[PDB]
Amino acid sequence: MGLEAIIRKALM
Amino acid sequence: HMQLNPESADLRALAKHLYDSYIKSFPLTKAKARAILTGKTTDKSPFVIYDMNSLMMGEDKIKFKHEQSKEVAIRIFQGCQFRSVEAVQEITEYAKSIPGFVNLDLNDQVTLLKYGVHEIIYTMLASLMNKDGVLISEGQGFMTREFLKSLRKPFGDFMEPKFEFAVKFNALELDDSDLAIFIAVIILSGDRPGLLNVKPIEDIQDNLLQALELQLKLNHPESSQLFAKLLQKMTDLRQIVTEHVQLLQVIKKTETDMSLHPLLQEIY
Ligand SMILES: Cc1c(C)n(Cc2ccc(Cl)c(O[C@@H](C)C(=O)O)c2)c2ccc(C(=O)N[C@@H](C)c3ccc(C(C)(C)C)cc3)cc12
Repeated sequence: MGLEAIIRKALM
Repeated sequence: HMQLNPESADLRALAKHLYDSYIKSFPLTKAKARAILTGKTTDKSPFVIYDMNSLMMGEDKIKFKHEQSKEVAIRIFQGCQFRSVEAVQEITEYAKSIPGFVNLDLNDQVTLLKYGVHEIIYTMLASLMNKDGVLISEGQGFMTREFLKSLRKPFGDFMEPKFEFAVKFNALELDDSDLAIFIAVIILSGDRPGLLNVKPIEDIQDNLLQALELQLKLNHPESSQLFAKLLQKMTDLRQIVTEHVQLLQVIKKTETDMSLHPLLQEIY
């Protein structure tokens, strides 16, 4: 959830 | 009959590419960590936390990356979580460099990293460990295994499975060139739940597996089945993870909620 938002931002 | 042919040279180029990217993404390498731990570096000798009095001195005078909780066990655990959130960012940066990875479906990139970061955290943590303890604050401190074990329940057993993993894993004597390919293999795992398109992931993994195998053959003349042993570790690692998860739920049930990392507080 947060884990996923952390990752999406990092990939962007 | 191994030959140095075009296909093998491309797998060596792939391995170097990964190595270079791993060096960029992860400031504290295994080579740099082993030099500190063995007293073969000219860099600053880390402060050692081996009991409560040294913890207090360490947090005070030295200032370690760990309204703060009054209890030491919770400050330590929260520090580990915070650092792991930063580790996710480092691991994501590394994943972007794996050839093919960013051409995958974005939802699959996400899912690969979501299920792989805990395994890679524990793999790379072993680089910072010896039989006595673990490097902390990017190598500026060292916290003993026995001090960690002495924390009150439920925190006393939190690092023990990682140390147990590390003793055996470090006995394989992998270097950073080996580890860069290994962690790429773990990320490109086609069996993660909820993946949309498995074959392109498997195709990247197959090439990474080829590169790992060759790396291990060339770099470990005295362990002819090290490749197989490393694949066996990936099978293992899932257990540190399955058991961290159980531990967390005990923690979140029975302890005060602790602070959210700033990045999350910002995300919401
Ligand atoms: C990355 C890392 C380091 C460098 N150590 C050593 C260490 C020892 C003692 C102190 Cl005090 C310490 O202190 C910090 C401040 C520092 O010195 O760097 C650092 C760890 C120990 C445990 C875990 C872990 O078990 N991590 C769990 C808790 C998790 C795993 C994955 C996630 C997400 C994927 C959901 C993000 C969240 C939590 C991770 C680490």
